[PDB]
Amino acid sequence: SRVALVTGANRGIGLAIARELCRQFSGDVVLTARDVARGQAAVQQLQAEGLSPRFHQLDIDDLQSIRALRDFLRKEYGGLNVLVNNAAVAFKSDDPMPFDIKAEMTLKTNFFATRNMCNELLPIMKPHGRVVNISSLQCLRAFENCSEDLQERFHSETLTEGDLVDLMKKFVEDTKNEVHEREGWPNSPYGVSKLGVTVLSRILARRLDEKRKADRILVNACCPGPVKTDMDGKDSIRTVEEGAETPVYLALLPPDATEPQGQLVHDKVVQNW
Ligand SMILES: NC(=O)c1ccc[n+]([C@@H]2O[C@H](COP(=O)([O-])OP(=O)(O)OC[C@H]3O[C@@H](n4cnc5c(N)ncnc54)[C@H](OP(=O)(O)O)[C@@H]3O)[C@@H](O)[C@H]2O)c1
Repeated sequence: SRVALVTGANRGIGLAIARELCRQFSGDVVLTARDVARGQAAVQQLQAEGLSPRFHQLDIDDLQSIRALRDFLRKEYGGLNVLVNNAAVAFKSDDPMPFDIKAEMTLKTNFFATRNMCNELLPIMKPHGRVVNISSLQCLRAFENCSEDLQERFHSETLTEGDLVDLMKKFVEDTKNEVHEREGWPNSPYGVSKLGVTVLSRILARRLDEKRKADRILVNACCPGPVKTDMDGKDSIRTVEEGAETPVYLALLPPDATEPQGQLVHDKVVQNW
């Protein structure tokens, strides 16, 4: 009857979150991935541990994919109890691309797709459900690197979803027109995308409080914390599993909790910016 779901869950922190929900969540866990071969291999890996996740395909950049997942969840469970929006991209210099494309493709997944996930799936969230949007502490650095005018816009409690969408869209356009510095933006498309995820989280919490406060749904943004690099350049496995701690905490907040709501959370603590 109850069901939790994780996006981008075939490797990294998303896989660690899917594992921990299998251990800690009272209900089914749906591991999702855009690459079905990768997703099913991850499911088999957790099965080899003795766990029982379910699989569903999900590419958050594909609206038909989001809606197929939505339909599956309504049919099988009558909705959703826990949503962890973990899927993200960050393009390094080994993936050479012009800056305006880097900006466009980073915001496409991290912000616009995450937003589409929230809008398609929030209506099917059950009472006392939780939404966890994986952001990054880089979003703070990005905020600090905005002009004062932009900071005031992102910081304001009255900012609407539409205002936010338009600002994110503006970043991308400004990069296409080669004016993003003049316009007060920082240089990190990843940081800007995560700022968007953070602010979207505040907005979705206001919206839930407005339209359905008695459902007691909690939406928070989450920084899984600095991860540490190993000798071979990879994220060390322990710190990757440690990275699941705050997301899982936020996913499993007891039914009576009224806080954190719409907050940015790192190591179980609210980040004030
Ligand atoms: N690791 C860190 O140092 C760190 C620190 C702070 C915050 N974070 C955040 O924590 C989250 C997980 O990070 P990670 O380091 O574990 O990431 P990762 O190892 O790079 O894996 C990202 C996951 O997201 C998936 N993904 C990318 N685009 C997708 C799409 N369009 N649809 C569905 N899935 C998609 C990937 O699928 P494929 O395998 O098919 O690529 C993969 O499963 C991210 O939100 C990241 O921004 C990470």
